[PDB]
Amino acid sequence: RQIKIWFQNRRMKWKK
Repeated sequence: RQIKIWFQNRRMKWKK
C-alpha cells in the first residue's frame, strides 16, 4: 500500500 512507494522513496536518501 504505502510500503512499496516508501521503499522507492527512501532509496533516494542514499543519494549523498
